[PDB]
Amino acid sequence: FMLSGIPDTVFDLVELEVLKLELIPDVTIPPSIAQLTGLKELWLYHTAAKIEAPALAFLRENLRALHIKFTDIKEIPLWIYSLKTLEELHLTGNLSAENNRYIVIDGLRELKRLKVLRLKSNLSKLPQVVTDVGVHLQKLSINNEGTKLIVLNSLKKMVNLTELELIRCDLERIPHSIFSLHNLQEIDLKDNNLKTIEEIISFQHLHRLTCLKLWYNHIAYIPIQIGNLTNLERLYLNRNKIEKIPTQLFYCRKLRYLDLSHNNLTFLPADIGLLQNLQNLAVTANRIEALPPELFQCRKLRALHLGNNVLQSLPSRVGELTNLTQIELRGNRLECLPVELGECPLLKRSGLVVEEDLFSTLPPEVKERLWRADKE
Amino acid sequence: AENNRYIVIDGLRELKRLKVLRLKSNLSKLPQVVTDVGVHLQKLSINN
Amino acid sequence: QVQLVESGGGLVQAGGSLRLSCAASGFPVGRHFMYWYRQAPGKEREWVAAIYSYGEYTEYADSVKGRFTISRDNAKNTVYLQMNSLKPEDTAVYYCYVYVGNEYWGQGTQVTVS
Repeated sequence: FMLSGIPDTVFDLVELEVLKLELIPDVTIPPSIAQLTGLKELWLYHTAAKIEAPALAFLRENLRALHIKFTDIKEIPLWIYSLKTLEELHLTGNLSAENNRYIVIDGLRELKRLKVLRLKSNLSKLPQVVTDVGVHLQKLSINNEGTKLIVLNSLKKMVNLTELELIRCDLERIPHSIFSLHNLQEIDLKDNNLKTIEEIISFQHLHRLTCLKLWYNHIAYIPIQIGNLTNLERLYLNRNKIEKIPTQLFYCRKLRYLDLSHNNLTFLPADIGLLQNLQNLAVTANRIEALPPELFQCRKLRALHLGNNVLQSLPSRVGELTNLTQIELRGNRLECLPVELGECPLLKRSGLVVEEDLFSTLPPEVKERLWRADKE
Repeated sequence: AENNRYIVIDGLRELKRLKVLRLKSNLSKLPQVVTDVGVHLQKLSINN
Repeated sequence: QVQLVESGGGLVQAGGSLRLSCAASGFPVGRHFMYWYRQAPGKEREWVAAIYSYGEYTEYADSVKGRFTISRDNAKNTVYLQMNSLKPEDTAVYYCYVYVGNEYWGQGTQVTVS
């Protein structure tokens, strides 16, 4: 970070695979970079490096990840377009320009081997070269830093894509083109100001959709139609305006990750225990009063986040869960700790989060056993 | 300010991820920029 | 005041067509997503079709996709569901569903296939 140039001793290793050069002016890529052949990741932050023919030939076959964070258009080296075996790319910097839009990325076409492309470049609209390179992509990440992103039938043409992330694209409403991507398996739309997500009724067109991410939005209510997505295992809808949970949502018995923290929840439906594969529960910062009995049906509940909740008493069924690996209780108005929590074989002191002045309320035998299990 | 009050802070509309806001300026009127940007604010504090 | 009423149910032969009309009063049908579900005896209620609020995008149950047709007329604030190529496997009572602040299930119309 912030050196005069490339030291010549850094070529002393063969165990290197990630190189990160940031704010290091006028670094010329020597042929001596051949001293490390297994290197596959390279970070060039705020530095357009000058390259040599042996170095370019070496990089044309033995590089996989290139990170380009640029304060200027000229800070992007041109020669990076010549590489053929690249598979991970990252372009950070506001390349959006008037009447020369997405022209700095014209050499992206030759990256046939590419599978991963991440974009944090304040792109107001979807670039055409992105559509060109989406014929064979496996992961596309777009981050506009809250800028409104417009597609208008330009994202459905990436049939081979397997992961889609449109973070802070300010869509405010799901575009239909995403439903055309039948190969798409996991979708992330974090912080896009979503208020009505009934478009999930089209999600049945995705037969391998097992994870959905629509968190950090203004979603008021969860449509019951999400019960049609039985495949889902991880569902993320926390940081929203949800006060009630539809019962039909609990038709997806495959659900394993259910995080709904920072919401207006007050009751946990009796159907929450219908999901045997439920492994992670997170309702932190809510108004939950008590744990429903069915919530203990999931014996493999390996995570439990109950913090900042108004629970009055801890149910005694918690000891019936033996796969409990971690649970946080800090921030709750509990009179005393039930001893059943102490009978979990997988539980540890570090796994448990609770106030010491109440943690001492447990009998000394249970506390000593917990400390011993924490030690080794 | 006079005839340009609550105009120098009109850039507050650009901070989309702004949540908290505390103002201690002996004001008499709610800024229009703050009025528009408060749709996503979680806490607004004023100490006139 | 949000009221969903179903009309057009009854008995119909296999391979025929039937019109199910869902009428709404309290809310406009132009800006609201509408849903049609069905329930058969010995089986929990099953979703059939859904219609959007923008773009006239319509989805249907894969078992009956292409067999039924859902449309809406905003002038009468109604949803028309035309069922074609009927078979005994879809003998069920069909309900109109919406969520406007709260859930709203319609009266429903039982269609039997002979």
